[PDB]
Amino acid sequence: ALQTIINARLPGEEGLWQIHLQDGKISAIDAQSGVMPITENSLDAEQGLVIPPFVEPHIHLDTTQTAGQPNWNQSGTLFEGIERWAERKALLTHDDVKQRAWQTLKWQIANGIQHVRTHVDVSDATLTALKAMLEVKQEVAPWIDLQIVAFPQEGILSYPNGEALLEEALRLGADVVGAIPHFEFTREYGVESLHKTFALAQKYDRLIDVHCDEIDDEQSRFVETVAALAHHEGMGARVTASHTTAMHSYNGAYTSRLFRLLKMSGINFVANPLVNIHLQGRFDTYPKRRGITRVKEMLESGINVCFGHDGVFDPWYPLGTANMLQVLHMGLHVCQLMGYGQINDGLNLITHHSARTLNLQDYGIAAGNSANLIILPAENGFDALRRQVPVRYSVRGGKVIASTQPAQTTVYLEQPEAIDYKR
Amino acid sequence: ALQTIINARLPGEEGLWQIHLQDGKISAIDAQSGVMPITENSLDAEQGLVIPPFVEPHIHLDTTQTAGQPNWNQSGTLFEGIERWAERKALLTHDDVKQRAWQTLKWQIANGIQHVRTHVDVSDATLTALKAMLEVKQEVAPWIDLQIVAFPQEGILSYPNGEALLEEALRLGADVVGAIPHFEFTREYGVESLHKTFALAQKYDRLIDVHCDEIDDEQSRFVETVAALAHHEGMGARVTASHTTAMHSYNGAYTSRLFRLLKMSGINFVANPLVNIHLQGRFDTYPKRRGITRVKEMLESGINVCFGHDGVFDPWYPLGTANMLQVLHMGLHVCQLMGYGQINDGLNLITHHSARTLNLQDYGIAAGNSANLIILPAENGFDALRRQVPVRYSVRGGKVIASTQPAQTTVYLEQPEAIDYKR
Ligand SMILES: [Fe+3]
Ligand SMILES: [Fe+3]
Ligand SMILES: [Mg+2]
Ligand SMILES: [Mg+2]
Repeated sequence: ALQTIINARLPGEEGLWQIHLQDGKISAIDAQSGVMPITENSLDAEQGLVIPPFVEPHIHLDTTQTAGQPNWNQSGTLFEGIERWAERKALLTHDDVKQRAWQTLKWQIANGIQHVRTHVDVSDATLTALKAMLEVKQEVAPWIDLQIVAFPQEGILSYPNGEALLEEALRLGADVVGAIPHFEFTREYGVESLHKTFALAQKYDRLIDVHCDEIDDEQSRFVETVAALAHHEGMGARVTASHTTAMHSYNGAYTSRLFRLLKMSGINFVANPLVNIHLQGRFDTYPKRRGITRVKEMLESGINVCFGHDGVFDPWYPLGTANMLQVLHMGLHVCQLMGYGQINDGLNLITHHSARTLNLQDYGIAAGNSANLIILPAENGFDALRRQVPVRYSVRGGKVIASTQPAQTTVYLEQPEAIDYKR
Repeated sequence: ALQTIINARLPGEEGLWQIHLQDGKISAIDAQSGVMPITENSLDAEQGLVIPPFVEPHIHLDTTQTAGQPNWNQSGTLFEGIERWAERKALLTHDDVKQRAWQTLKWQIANGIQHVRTHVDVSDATLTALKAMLEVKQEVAPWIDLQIVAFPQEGILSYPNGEALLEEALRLGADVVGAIPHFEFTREYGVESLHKTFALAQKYDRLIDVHCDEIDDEQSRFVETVAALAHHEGMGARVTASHTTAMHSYNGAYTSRLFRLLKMSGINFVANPLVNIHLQGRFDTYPKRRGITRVKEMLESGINVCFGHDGVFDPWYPLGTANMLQVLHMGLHVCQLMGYGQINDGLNLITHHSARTLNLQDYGIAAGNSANLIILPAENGFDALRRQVPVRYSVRGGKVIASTQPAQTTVYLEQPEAIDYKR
């Protein structure tokens, strides 16, 4: 079994490092003064970057892989997506959900993602997708720690037996309580739904992840209730507000007042760049707003924010290969986090910040932690992002669970020349 | 030498096709009723997509590869970019320009780009970068047909001897006359600069490519003069308006009136998604506009529009690997061209539409044309875009000038499994 990871670069650290492994855990981390020779039981990072696993804090594995079945969304609109999904009703079965979820999960494993939080629609009396996902969670456990959010897609108070179904999902094992206040019939139902969500989270000792203010409505401010209730219960770490795209449209004065509460509350924020740029701003003509939450300001204020892919190859987001560096690339551009350091530190948005969002207790390259880490064939975060590098090796429990042999490009000039896109 | 390309898929066509080659040209194109066997002198597209070469209609090879030299742009702003570039003055020499231009050109060759239009700053009495680029043009000719735009970066009327230098650049061989009306001191200088630009283009029989209205100013309407002068001279095909980001902020009534002229004029438009999303909207707080020109509406109106990378690894755009599918990916998202067909037809924005913009006379998979084509290991444009596939083979004059052996990804579950990110 692997005993050491050598010649590793670490974000924010100078030089090369050696990571000693023992019994599936990291036993020690020592600096090197030069390049170490490879040997049996040693995985050579070859001066590449070693980081804890990529994390997917927000994805919908119950709808993934269905784009084009039976028809494609030609307009690319949310409205048509709903219609196209409805046309696939007959195919939505236990086995179908498991098959599609597993397909995307395999892409995630290949992409060095070892932690995934999937929302699952529980506005379904049969709870078909949930029962399927609970089995998938057990099956994929050796490679990915999957969290399931009981997501009341049609509302808690605005859907028949919505609250009862949400609680049933928790009784069946869902890890996180979801909500969607801006989709409830009224602002009052929205606020009330959050009180019910928090009550359930405290009753069952579960995390919370709200689809919060995902709308270009400057009056959608459910985020303040999410943060206030978290602060009141002293449970910020266990709470997440997903999307908050409405924040992109708030006036600056309210946002400034709100930020004090956001920081004090300690709650987490998830932005989903690929989907947000696609679905937001659809009611604008020109100019058209970007519609992503205030990521840059959150980072400047020390508020934990991270990036999710949200949808993969489905009616609402037709693209994706479940690649976090791709999600990061889009987020850095749309959020204008384009300074060298901002780009280089970008990896935090798809690693450490996301681990905090999932309230992970065993994450990071540190002595005592499980030997879960990935190797990127790049010098630093900037380089990894610029070249959209694959994951050379993914290690879990001290064992390699995925590897990618990089593409080899050659140009035939007066003589053949290898091209690696580095200067 | 290669005599045939077999098992090729073609955009907009059903089935597989065989492309016969002779004397460096395409002699015939025949449909296949099934898969053909490989053989000596046959390049197997393996049911991948075959298209004419990718095109880079707008890049600055004189500034490429300088990011971080001597210091990095930490804010990521245009302002700091100017300062960082100024700090590298001592390194700007003939050989330096040639070295950096060639580095990016090699990345472009590796990425199946056989046609490139580079702007070169001619607001320099020594015309250092231009003299260097003219040599590069000759040197890279076997692999890339390079067009040079004499770009008066500091203005024609607003810079000492600006007009004389612009004309000198044409007398030295620049292929295209550039301008930048919104950067001139006054609106009047802006309009006058365009009359001078058109007069020079007609005097020397050159193309025109104006950095046009690249500013979030709803009053920057130099595009109407570019189109009107083109229509008056009956030279629309030879004219291009780059950027036109101001159009993102125009009221709809003026835009509707303007579009009639744009269509009648026949001029070309270049949008630069990666840079536009980064540099535009910088004076907005929240909400923040996207700042890309009206690509979707242009396509719906039959106005030729295409995508350029603009900057690669420089003070103003720190990222990039000169990859057109990456540029396309950003453009489809920001312009909300996310319907299945819109994404699939996206390849036109980086192939045929760009060829028209460069006024290319030998481009396309058609009998009689030079055997210049590339092979993508994908089923169609949608698939190529979604998976960000590399160029498997680039063929020029019937000879392979670049090839990429795809990355190989494996996940180790109960058994090893190859992952290709296809469902
Ligand atoms: Fe979601
Ligand atoms: Fe430019
Ligand atoms: Mg959603
Ligand atoms: Mg520019």
